[PDB]
Amino acid sequence: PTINQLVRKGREKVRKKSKVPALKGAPFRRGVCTVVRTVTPKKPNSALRKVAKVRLTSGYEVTAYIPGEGHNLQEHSVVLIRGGRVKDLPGVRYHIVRGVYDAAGVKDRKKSRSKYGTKKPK
Amino acid sequence: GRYIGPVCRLCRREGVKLYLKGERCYSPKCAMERRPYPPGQHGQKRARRPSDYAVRLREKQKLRRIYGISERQFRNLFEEASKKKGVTGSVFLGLLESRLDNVVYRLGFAVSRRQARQLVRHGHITVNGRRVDLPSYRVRPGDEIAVAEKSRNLELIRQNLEAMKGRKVGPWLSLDVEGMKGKFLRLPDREDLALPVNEQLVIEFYSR
Amino acid sequence: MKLIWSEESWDDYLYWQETDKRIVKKINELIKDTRRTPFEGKGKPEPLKHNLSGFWSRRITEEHRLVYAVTDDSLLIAACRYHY
Amino acid sequence: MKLIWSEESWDDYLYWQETDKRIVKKINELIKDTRRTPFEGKGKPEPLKHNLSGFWSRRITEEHRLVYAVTDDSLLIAACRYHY
RNA sequence: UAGCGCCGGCCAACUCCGUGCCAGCAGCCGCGGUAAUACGGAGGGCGCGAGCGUUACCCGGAUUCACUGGGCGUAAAGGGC
RNA sequence: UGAAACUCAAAGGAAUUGACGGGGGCCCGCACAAGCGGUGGAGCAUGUGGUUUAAUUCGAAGCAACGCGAAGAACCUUAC
RNA sequence: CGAGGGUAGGGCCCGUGACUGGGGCGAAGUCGUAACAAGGUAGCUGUACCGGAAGGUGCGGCUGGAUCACUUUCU
Ligand code: SF4
Ligand SMILES: [Mg+2]
Ligand SMILES: [Mg+2]
Ligand SMILES: [Mg+2]
Ligand SMILES: [Mg+2]
Ligand SMILES: [Mg+2]
Ligand SMILES: [Mg+2]
Ligand SMILES: [Mg+2]
Ligand SMILES: [Mg+2]
Ligand SMILES: [Mg+2]
Ligand SMILES: [Mg+2]
Ligand SMILES: [Mg+2]
Ligand SMILES: [Mg+2]
Ligand SMILES: [Mg+2]
Ligand SMILES: [Mg+2]
Ligand SMILES: [Mg+2]
Ligand SMILES: [Mg+2]
Ligand SMILES: [Mg+2]
Ligand SMILES: [Mg+2]
Ligand SMILES: [Mg+2]
Ligand SMILES: [Mg+2]
Ligand SMILES: [Mg+2]
Ligand SMILES: [Mg+2]
Ligand SMILES: [Mg+2]
Ligand SMILES: [Mg+2]
Ligand SMILES: [Mg+2]
Ligand SMILES: [Mg+2]
Ligand SMILES: [Mg+2]
Ligand SMILES: [Mg+2]
Ligand SMILES: [Mg+2]
Ligand SMILES: [Mg+2]
Ligand SMILES: [Mg+2]
Ligand SMILES: [Mg+2]
Ligand SMILES: [Mg+2]
Ligand SMILES: [Mg+2]
Repeated sequence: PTINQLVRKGREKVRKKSKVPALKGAPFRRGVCTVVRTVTPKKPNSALRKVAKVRLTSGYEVTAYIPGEGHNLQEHSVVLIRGGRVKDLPGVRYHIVRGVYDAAGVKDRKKSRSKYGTKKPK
Repeated sequence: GRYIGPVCRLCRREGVKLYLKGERCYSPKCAMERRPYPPGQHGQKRARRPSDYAVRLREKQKLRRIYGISERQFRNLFEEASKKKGVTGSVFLGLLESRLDNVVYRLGFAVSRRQARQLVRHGHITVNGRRVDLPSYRVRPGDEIAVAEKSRNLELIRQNLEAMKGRKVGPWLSLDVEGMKGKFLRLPDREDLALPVNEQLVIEFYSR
Repeated sequence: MKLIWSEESWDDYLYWQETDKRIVKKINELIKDTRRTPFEGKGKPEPLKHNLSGFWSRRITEEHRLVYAVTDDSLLIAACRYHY
Repeated sequence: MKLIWSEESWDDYLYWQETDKRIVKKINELIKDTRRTPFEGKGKPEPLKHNLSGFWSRRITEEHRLVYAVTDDSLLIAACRYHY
């Protein structure tokens, strides 16, 4: 465009959106589980991914994925959200963090121990 | 800080000798002279042509593991050299050779750079009359570096200095073997310092 | 949730017997899945087309499927060995 | 014809499926025996009375029996591992 | 005192066994239905080290709001005149 | 004039090879047309589907499976 | 003069919310054949009416239409 147009109009900024609406960019948020459930994924694959509906401190109610094998989640469990979507599961933009709250870690895991919250055995 | 553990995995890994043990590095029981193929049970299998980043990383790790230094100290010295006037690669090598643990190895007080680091860490080395305990001292030109008088019996350094006479020290260094003291005259040059590396690849690596 | 089998389904079930028990265990896995989740779960639940209208099919293998139907408190199984 | 398993009828079947396959083979043979003829065959076909009227019971072992019934061109099976 | 992440490509490091479109991994592309370098351990290797990974946010790469440095027939874009 | 939430790993332009056309032009083969017998009717032989049997061993599936593996099943052959 | 309060009226925002309207992702569900080849009546477009639905038709426009000039579903 002409320089005079840039003088009048100017250039619009991009104004990026927030992928995670966890109350002004808080990294993690304490929440309580309401419904624990297994959910069928999208259709390039098939499994029984563990999903927990969590109502948290900001009054929001959102779903969350539970990584690892097995859990100890109930319909009344204080958990900590992590953030990070999962492709095969629509509506799930978050992750749960195993290791510190009512949600326990992973029993018998030795490779990636810092992830999934498992201590050093022996 | 210092990388501990096995050291022959390194000369075997980069495929070029690094001499990080000293007396054994001239013996026929040398790792490379015995087994030059890399370790880790996949050494006998042929190597696929590495990527450019792989070549840069291998030369960087090669040069870093020559002196046995941490990566955080390495990059800080690199950025100190580049943002300085002069050709960044040679002055980077000059700053790396100006290390205290390096110059005591270059003066031949020790046989290995790690042995040199252990010697300067125990206060067995002094500069201009004052004792120093750290291997990361920036040696300036004209510094009178010596071994402490209180640690002058020291059977190990006596046998090292005993085998030191007859050998020739580098051109930027001078040494009074009987008085057990060296002098750091000038900053080294790439021609004065033969290393099996290509510093330009390191410059290319950190410029990513 | 009573089980209902056909003649060809059972004959093919016996065909699965004495040949390879892994397919048999996969069948039992699908049975308990459908007892828990009839229209969801593993095996990719999918209905059928023009001739087979009113039933459902699950992926046993990459080559074999399972045909079934569910009435209230009833589960009918047919064709455990065929290719659609 | 049609075959029918009850909800409790599969637990003992899976129990025998992971312990001893020979018993399972005798079970399939007696089901084939009932498949060839309704009121006759192996396992001393005898009916039951008032509490289980209309149902019969066959022998697999003397310690375990089979409760069944035949109608609507179908075969109903109640239990296979207990006396009754 | 030594630990942490990773080893399909991007991106450096490979094998066996276990598993069997299950359990699962995953930033993107996408792996898993019996030989899986991707799941889970083991061995081995790579990176860094009293740190190592993750989440969130900012800038970069993004020349993707282009003053340096973009375009408008057919991709979005010439206003009906 | 003119959005957002949510969702996708694409949507799109031109062009190449091929396939397709109830598109065209050109051209073959018992592909039609012209002609001679023939199947499908009947009785029987053989093979197959189905049903039954304890078993009717198994495979083969439109052209290109069905007087096919069988250029030799009374037991043998034979695996039921 | 004046913080503030009250009555009446006007406007705006937030939350809940009976009753609704459409949308987007998933399932080889059902009914169709709209469109891609002259998609089997060439297609597209503005408008108007009609229709379970895609869509049919009228009026006008475009070529981003073809080729030399009965009707026939779906996988
Ligand atoms: S020569 Fe010395 S430093 Fe080199 S591999 Fe052998 S022992 Fe190690
Ligand atoms: Mg410079
Ligand atoms: Mg830079
Ligand atoms: Mg690699
Ligand atoms: Mg992993
Ligand atoms: Mg990420
Ligand atoms: Mg193998
Ligand atoms: Mg395997
Ligand atoms: Mg495979
Ligand atoms: Mg990986
Ligand atoms: Mg693995
Ligand atoms: Mg960025
Ligand atoms: Mg910019
Ligand atoms: Mg510009
Ligand atoms: Mg552009
Ligand atoms: Mg267009
Ligand atoms: Mg356009
Ligand atoms: Mg115009
Ligand atoms: Mg085109
Ligand atoms: Mg062509
Ligand atoms: Mg003919
Ligand atoms: Mg003719
Ligand atoms: Mg004749
Ligand atoms: Mg005739
Ligand atoms: Mg005939
Ligand atoms: Mg015989
Ligand atoms: Mg007032
Ligand atoms: Mg039309
Ligand atoms: Mg019109
Ligand atoms: Mg209407
Ligand atoms: Mg309508
Ligand atoms: Mg009309
Ligand atoms: Mg018209
Ligand atoms: Mg066209
Ligand atoms: Mg014309």
